Amino acid sequence: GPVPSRARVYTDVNTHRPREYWDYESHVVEWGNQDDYQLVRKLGRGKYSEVFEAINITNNEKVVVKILKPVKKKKIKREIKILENLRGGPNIITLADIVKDPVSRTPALVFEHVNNTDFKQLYQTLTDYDIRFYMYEILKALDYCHSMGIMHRDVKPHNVMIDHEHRKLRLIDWGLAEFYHPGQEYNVRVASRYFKGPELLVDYQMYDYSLDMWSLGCMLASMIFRKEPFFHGHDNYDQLVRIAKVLGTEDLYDYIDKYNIELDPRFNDILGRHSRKRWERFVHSENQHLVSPEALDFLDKLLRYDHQSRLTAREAMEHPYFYTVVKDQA
Ligand SMILES: O=C(CCC(=O)NCCc1ccc(Cl)c(Cl)c1)NCCCCNc1nc2cc(C(=O)O)ccc2c2cnccc12
Repeated sequence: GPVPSRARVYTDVNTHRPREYWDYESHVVEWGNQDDYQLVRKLGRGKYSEVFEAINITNNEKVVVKILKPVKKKKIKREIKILENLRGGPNIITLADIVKDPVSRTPALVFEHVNNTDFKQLYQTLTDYDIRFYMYEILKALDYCHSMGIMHRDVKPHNVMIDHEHRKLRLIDWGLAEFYHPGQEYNVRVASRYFKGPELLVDYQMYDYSLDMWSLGCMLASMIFRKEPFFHGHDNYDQLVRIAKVLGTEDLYDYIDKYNIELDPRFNDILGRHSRKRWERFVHSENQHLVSPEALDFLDKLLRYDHQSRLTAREAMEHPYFYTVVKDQA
């Protein structure tokens, strides 16, 4: 069978916690009344949720209401308990209330509101400093939740709020987040295609926090090269082909052989033979102003087949790419 794997940081933090910290299936939820909040308008819809701007009528504060589409009650307790465990952590969205509509009885989460910016205008004026500043802020949120025994598993642009007038960032949607336990085998059908780590695409199930750091590397690559998404695959299998055409196929096959992964019979005939590309091949006149040796060095250290050899959140925050943003934060 497959060769085991353990996270090389924060490996046992959940085992040293009280059982109730991670045993979310027995978390008792106190359901308030959604009639404390008046919905203003729809902000988005997903597989697992519809999200609304709303007003807290008690104090007129703008707020956000996520009405959960019908999932296993388990998964709702999971998201609540993760949100409750991370409350007050750096750049993690704050859960404000837990309610049920009194007529429909369906469960919903109330979150803090973030005054987002025109992202269309943001990505057309992005500076090199902006990318380094907000990458750093996302890393603060990942290192914290990782240190708290929790993988986000759905890191992607849609899940980063930014109030640029206030340089304020929040990591949202913890509905796929999960507790890390050494030796546990997780569902690979998580995250969005363009950000899925190779471990998800080859059905390696004993993955860990390092899955988030792949996803972060996909974000980095699309920003600095102005190509979104960076790996644009038609399906899950063509997703690994897109990656193979860049990271190369020697390395992917060492990865398979190292963890003794049984590769799908579909993949043999489509992965081919491909050289590892030099990152220069994705630089051009319209994106060079965001590319630098340190940027590329940091990106290359995030996008590794082998989850174990990618940078940890904390290692990432010590990379030279962030030297000037760390300085200015003092
Ligand atoms: O607008 C976007 C595009 C997000 C985007 O492109 N960002 C910039 C990426 C980026 C750019 C530059 C850099 Cl340099 C980097 Cl690194 C990254 N997506 C949101 C649509 C859904 C509805 N929005 C709200 N959903 C919530 C969901 C929850 C939850 O489920 O927990 C909690 C709270 C909220 C919430 C709170 N306040 C306001 C709105 C919402």
